[PDB]
Amino acid sequence: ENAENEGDALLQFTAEFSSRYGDCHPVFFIGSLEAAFQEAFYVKARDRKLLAIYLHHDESVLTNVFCSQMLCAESIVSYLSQNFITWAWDLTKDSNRARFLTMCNRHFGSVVAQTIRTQKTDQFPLFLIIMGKRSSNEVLNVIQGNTTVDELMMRLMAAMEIFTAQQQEDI
Repeated sequence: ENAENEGDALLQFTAEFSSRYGDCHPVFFIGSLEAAFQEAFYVKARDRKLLAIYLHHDESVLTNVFCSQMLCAESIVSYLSQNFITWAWDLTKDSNRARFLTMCNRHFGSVVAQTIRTQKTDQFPLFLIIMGKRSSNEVLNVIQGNTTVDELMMRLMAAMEIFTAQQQEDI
């Protein structure tokens, strides 16, 4: 379908963000969002993990601090990247803004995208967590952004223990 190169697009960002903020940062997966999913759910039953979309919005005043505030920790970045799948998407410009909405609209749903529209800008960054379902990808938790780095730890770790319990063996 009509789409633009993601991998490269992300690279340029990862490269800048590196210097802009600093070397210390969570390993950003280079490729197409599609993979960020398969490599999470469709991944080896052993390498099974969860995905976490990190929306980066300049307009937001937090996105700045939150970066060196929460995305500054080594345990969070290392764990979020190792345990979970770290993925960033620059939706600053409208062009990108809509794009994402369109993708999520289907991938996730209409009730999901709409929410993003209501979610103010300050709230950002918006950290979402997906469990993954053959039928369709659905989120389990949606953090505004003014949360505490600590909350992220439990929020992430929990999503893991919860998932295992959610899924079944028969079905």
